[PDB]
Amino acid sequence: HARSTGSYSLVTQQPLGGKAQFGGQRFGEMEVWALEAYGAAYTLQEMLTVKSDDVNGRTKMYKNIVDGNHQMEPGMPESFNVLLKEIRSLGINIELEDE
Amino acid sequence: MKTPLVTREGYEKLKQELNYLWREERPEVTKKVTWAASLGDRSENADYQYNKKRLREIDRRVRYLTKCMENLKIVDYSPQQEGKVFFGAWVEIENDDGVTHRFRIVGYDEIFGRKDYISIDSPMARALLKKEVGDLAVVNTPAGEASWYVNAIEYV
Amino acid sequence: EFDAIKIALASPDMIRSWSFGEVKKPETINYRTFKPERDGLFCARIFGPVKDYECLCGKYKRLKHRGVICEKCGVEVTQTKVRRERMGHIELASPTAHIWFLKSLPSRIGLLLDMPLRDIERVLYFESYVVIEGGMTNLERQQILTEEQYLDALEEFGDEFDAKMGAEAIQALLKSMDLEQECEQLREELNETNSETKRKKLTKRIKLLEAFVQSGNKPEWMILTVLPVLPPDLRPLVPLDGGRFATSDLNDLYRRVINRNNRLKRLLDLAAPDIIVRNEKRMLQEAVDALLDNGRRGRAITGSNKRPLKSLADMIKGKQGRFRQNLLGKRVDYSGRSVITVGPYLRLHQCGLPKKMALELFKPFIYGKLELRGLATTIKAAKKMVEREEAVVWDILDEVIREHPVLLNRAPTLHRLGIQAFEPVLIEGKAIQLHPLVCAAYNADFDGDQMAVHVPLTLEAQLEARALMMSTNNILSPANGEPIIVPSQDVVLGLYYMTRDCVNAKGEGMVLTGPKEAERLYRSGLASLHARVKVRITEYEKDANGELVAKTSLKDTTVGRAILWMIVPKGLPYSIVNQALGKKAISKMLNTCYRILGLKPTVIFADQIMYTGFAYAARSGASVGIDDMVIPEKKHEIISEAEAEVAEIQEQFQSGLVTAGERYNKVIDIWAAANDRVSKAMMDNLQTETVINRDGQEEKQVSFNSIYMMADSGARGSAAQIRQLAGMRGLMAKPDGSIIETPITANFREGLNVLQYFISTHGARKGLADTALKTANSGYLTRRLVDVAQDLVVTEDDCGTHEGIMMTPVIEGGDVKEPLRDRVLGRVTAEDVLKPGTADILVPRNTLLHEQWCDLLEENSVDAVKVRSVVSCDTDFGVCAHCYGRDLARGHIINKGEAIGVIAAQSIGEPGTQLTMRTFHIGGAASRAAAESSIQVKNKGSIKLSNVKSVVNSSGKLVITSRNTELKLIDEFGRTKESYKVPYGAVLAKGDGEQVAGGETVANWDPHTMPVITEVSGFVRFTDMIDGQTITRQTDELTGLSSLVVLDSAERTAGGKDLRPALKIVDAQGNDVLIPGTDMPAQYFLPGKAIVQLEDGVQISSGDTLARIPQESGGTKDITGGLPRVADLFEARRPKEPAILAEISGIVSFGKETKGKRRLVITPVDGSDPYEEMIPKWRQLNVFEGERVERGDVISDGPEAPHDILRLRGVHAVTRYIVNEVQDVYRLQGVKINDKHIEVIVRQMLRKATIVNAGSSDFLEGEQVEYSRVKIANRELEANGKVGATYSRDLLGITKASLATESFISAASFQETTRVLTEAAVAGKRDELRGLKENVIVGRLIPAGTGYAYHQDRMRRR
Amino acid sequence: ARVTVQDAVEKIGNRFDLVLVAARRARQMQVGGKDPLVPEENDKTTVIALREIEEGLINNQILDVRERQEQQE
DNA sequence: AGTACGTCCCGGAAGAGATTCA
DNA sequence: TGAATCTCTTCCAGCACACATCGGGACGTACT
RNA sequence: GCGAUGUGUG
Ligand SMILES: [Mg+2]
Ligand SMILES: [Zn+2]
Ligand SMILES: [Zn+2]
Repeated sequence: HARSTGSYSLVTQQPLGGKAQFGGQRFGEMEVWALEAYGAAYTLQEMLTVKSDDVNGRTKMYKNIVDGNHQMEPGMPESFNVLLKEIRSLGINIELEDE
Repeated sequence: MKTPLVTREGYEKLKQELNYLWREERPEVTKKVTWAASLGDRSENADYQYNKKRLREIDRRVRYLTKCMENLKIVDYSPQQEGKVFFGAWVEIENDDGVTHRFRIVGYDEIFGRKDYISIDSPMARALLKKEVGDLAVVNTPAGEASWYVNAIEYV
Repeated sequence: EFDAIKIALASPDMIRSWSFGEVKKPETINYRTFKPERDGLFCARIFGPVKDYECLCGKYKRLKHRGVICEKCGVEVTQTKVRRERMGHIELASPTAHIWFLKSLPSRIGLLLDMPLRDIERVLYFESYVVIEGGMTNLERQQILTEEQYLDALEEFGDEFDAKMGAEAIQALLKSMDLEQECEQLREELNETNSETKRKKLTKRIKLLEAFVQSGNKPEWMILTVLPVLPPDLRPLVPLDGGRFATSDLNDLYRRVINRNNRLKRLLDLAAPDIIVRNEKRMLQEAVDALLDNGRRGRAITGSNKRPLKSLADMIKGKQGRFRQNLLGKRVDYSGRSVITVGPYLRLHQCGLPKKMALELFKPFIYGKLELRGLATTIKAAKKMVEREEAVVWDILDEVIREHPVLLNRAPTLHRLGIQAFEPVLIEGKAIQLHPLVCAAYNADFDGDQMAVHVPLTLEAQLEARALMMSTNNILSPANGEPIIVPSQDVVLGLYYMTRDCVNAKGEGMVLTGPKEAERLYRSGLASLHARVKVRITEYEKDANGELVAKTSLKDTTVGRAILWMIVPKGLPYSIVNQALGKKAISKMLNTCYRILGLKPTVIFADQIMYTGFAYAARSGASVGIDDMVIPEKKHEIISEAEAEVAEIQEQFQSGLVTAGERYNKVIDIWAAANDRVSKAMMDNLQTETVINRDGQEEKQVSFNSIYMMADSGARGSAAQIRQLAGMRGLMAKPDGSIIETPITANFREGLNVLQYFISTHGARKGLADTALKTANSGYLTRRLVDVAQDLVVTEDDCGTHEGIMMTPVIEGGDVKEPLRDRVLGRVTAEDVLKPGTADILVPRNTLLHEQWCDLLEENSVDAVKVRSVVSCDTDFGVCAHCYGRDLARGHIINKGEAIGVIAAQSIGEPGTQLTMRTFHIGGAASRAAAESSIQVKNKGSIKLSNVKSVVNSSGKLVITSRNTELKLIDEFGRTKESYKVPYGAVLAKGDGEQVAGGETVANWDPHTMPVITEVSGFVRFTDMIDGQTITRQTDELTGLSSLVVLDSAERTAGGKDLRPALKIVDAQGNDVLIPGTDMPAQYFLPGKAIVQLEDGVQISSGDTLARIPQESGGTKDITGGLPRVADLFEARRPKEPAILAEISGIVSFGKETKGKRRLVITPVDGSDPYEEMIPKWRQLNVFEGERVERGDVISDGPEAPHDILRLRGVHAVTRYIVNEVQDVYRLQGVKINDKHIEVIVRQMLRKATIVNAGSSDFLEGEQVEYSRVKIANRELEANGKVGATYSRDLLGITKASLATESFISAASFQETTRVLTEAAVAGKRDELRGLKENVIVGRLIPAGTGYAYHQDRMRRR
Repeated sequence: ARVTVQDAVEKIGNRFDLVLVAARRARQMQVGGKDPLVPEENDKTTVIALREIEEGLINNQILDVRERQEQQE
């Protein structure tokens, strides 16, 4: 079973799990470890940012593909954004900063 | 259920086996299992199984003999106090039927066909403990009781 | 876009600034329509729309009208994203304790307030009262009281009194507390007081406070006043298929909270009575508590039927919180998975891929090339095109695939290999074809394993794969130097059969010019495959400086062997394959091939190996038949003889000659001997039975019985397995770890009788079950290790230092265990190694050590080498290159940034599975007992004696009277290799200056007795002995003798209990024997509880042992073994009964022998000696009063405490200890693991430190902070005139060094959440990224590799 | 047409600068026109670039040189 | 008649007792 | 008096699948 | 279009 681009979960804008649900695989924590072990970086950055989290960037990616412009623009992981709002729901403030 | 009495030669032999194993056979099997596990890495691989099993056995025995070397108490006494047959004695005993039987008495961790293969914690021994050239020794085997006559006491 | 993430507490006003309104109605939705209820959890006019750019009232369905809010329903209009970004709040009509701050152990609130958590609770849940500035009363401020107490107080003080109960109370408390008088008073208390636990508690408190003040926070903020609410989307009401909704727990929780708050509101305005309002507030606090962390306070509240509903805490922490569930890993588009197969026709730089599967994968790329060639205007049309699956599609698909690597993964992604890459070739069927070699790298048989595929979408990543993930570029595991392209069972069986002489076969001993024509013969069949033969061959040796000289000659070899030779690349020497090509053989074969001709030829050679292998293997047809396992004729005979022996021993037992114990033992030993005899018999009759004529008469030779072939090959199985097929299968062990007294008579060829098989059953099930629990614990270990190193990358090129550790090869006296070569290889010089010829530069000081320099060392036989190690590089926030040494898999030096951390982690991890579960660790105990009995010198050398005051025995040997003797081993140069202790009066088998070889014994003694050795010769009297009173006569049955036991004070008779018996050697008639040189006779006063054998009137020689002292001993290290032992090492668990060592160096002395831990005083040669130490007298000792010992030297005996090791000996010492212990384990199981990895682990194992003196610093003294920070600080500070600081590195177990790391989000994402997040939140611990896990979370690049280039450029820019 | 990267590393020690260099060159030869410097083989930009590299005539130096030059132009 | 709609809900390890050599 | 040595009790126990079921009841009514 | 528990696969 395979998946290119299908549904997306609702809480976290992430792909779904399983075949019956027309979802994709799971790149696992240990695999993150692995790619880290290889100097391969762009791989993992792409494979955490585009392939999963940003809706915005995901669309950008798909379009740029259809025009062959093998490229990406990271933006930010919407899931992490969710983490932020969640902890913020807890009695804790957390913010980003300037640069 | 145990007695730490040891004969000098047996203690020597214990050290001997200890070195033989932890210095020669362990490293051999070590190299062996290494080459066998040069990314073979299979639980089903009964080569690896048996090799590690030899490892387990040799380890059990080395720990046993280690604790022994620790606890065991040597008494390598001369032939000086004689007559009594307390320990470390070449002894012959005879039966009504004339069952000659000769042996020296040594420590539990020396029971082999090598030199002398009669325990000290054995019931026979317990009877033989303190007797003389002409006593009537008796024991009670799980088959019942029996008796013998002393016929010889010798030392070294 | 941004940088370092900041974290802090929550000010109520900050919350208000967050929200966009306040819910008021607990109702969820309409569920009559589906419109959300007004001003509720989902309310638009608080939160926002449902569908993009659509009002609720239905006013403006038009982008043109954006921005403006409604007036009918009054709602803003935007993208629905806002429906996620916004957040909501609640004005709780009563304050509320934040349960995190309330219950973490320690309670931040508590410590801030100095109050038992139990009573603070009793406050919160309203069963008590607490004072608030009572005034001129008989009461204390912090004081608390009960109902009747409170009432009597009220009547004792009507108005001027002041106390309350509950939230408001705690709030007023904190607001009242000033945070500067606290600093003053408590620093004063630490200055004044002395008690240790007081010091520790107070210092935790002062840390809390000073940090809190350093932040801009306000404690009362710890109490919630306006509890925010999660945005609605993230708690979505899932519309199930039906008229219901499987509500998320968050919804129900908020609902409860809202009902509670609303009842409370409605009460207060109606002045309802106090009992009611109390119950109200209590339910409220508990509800908020549930909201934050259900299940932490008493009985959790449940949800659907009986299972505790999920909470916000749950949504963060735990295996399935956001961190471990969606950030350190997650699901991913553009992927797939299937089952795998073989397809051996694939140059290993490629792999299979299922056609359907691909076509579905690359659909984007397909659409792309489609409208490039212009076969569909719109994307939709192309979607239809693909679905129809027309012809042109497939061609285009091939086109896009042609050079686009993909990634493969297996499930148990243990180590770096765990993901690799290939170039697909499109195949029919529906499975993944996969090159055979790469299996073992994947630890992946074909038992049905599933593998997954990913596809890099971007160009850079295509390069990534093709550069660092294409199996070509991985012939060596970064773990250790072995190759990883080792062929395996089939192919190797092939080669084996392909090169092995018989004695006589078709084409015997003819002659052949060209291996070509050899293969010609074979295909013709006009000549046997394997046959002795002379042939011409040609070989190429490249001795010239990069140039290949061709020579050629005749060889006595075998036909098929040549036929193989036609595939060897142009390089290697011919003799490589003259032999039989076992597994080990072909291993070395491929490996040398690599190391001598580079890479491309190596890989092409490997694939040619596989091809030709499978080919001739099949062509041979090594089957297996039953007749192919010969039962040894003598087996029946031998086992019958064994039976008779068993009967003999049984007769001995029944005749009472032995007890059941030794009965058991005798039987087992004799069966074992028999087993071995049988094994010898079978192995013989297999390996040799083939005996045939030659054109002469007969001859024996190596066999062709396929099973022995499959073994001696080394394909699978060995002597062991073929044993358990032919001979008995030995003995089996019951769960007791015992071993049954009746072995397996028969084997697998014959049939097992039931009871046997039943036994062997549990025999095997033991381990088959073990493997599960084993896997689990191993994985936990792996994870822990990764999150101690996820933030270490080699960054700068050269620290440029002159430190490091030493290396000596371990030896058992005779042969070496670890060849110094194989321990140093790949690492880099620290100093310059001098020639054995003294004062001569043998090797440069700051240079690599590769194989040729290793060989030079070997030639010169160097004892030890000082060498750099990651343990102590001077790098900041990283590790310098040269300190790390050869990255394995790449002979050259490490590249600038290949993050060693994770690779080291994995490399330690992977063998986890391959350990054993639970036994007793042995390593140090082996040599332990050895050195107890007699000294064992290591190597050849002369003899040197320190503090040698001795005496020659009657035998001429020597025994020592000085209690301070040191044995020095002299080399062939003049220094010393070994400086051994010397037990008192040991039987010296040697003498000073005697030149002795290596590995010999030089002394001897009772390992467990303090001797009473003589000093002179002459007769013996009972001089000073008190007959009967002090001494006792002890007749021992088993020894049939009595003796004189010396009774000590508490044991000897009370009459002369203080009268001390002694012994003095006398002349032939009883006079004094004055010691030669002195004026006093040689009287020796007798310590109590001793044993004396010799009696009065005995002539003795100078140097005879008189009496004996039973020296207690215990080496119960019996909690130690295997995997948990590794755990406890990296954990630094203080072992059960530690062994203590020397605080400082100098002379020692005793003190007041109070019962228990009596005393021990030490004094420097000159320095002040303010130190003493109490030591449990029941514990043994290894020192005497007059001794003068070195600091950090052994005092007690037993396990070696890492902490004190660190604080006494040195960093180098402690890292050496750890590596030796862990290496000892893995060797005891034998898994080569280069030390570098464990080294870097230790480096992280000590990344903190504490202070002794700030000097001119910016640090509180009693304070802990990372080594790196203080080092970089005081570096520049010393660059300026002002004085630096004094520090002390303090080792931490991984499960801690994790926590206290500079960063926090890592910790947050490791092993627990609440502790870390809270401590941060009070710390205001502003946090940079500077770390893998961090950036992984935020998803930007990784400072590891390519990303290391990126971050360098960025940091350079700013 | 390429199976390994060994000579590429031989020409650039980093083995990662390899990567980035290749990538920059590749984005050029896919978007920025600028036809390659070697007979192609229906191979994609990626392989094209690695091949240019092991032809010992493309690196970071040459890149930035030509970028600055064309920018002046 | 009987109800679809109302509310109502084993190991470790570290801390706070707590116990015992003073 | 106070520094050691027990002793309750919070925190974690591998990865990736596949499939399966099941998800409030209760109490009370304005009607249907 | 979520989560629980179970079963099985490696
Ligand atoms: Mg499998
Ligand atoms: Zn409206
Ligand atoms: Zn360094």
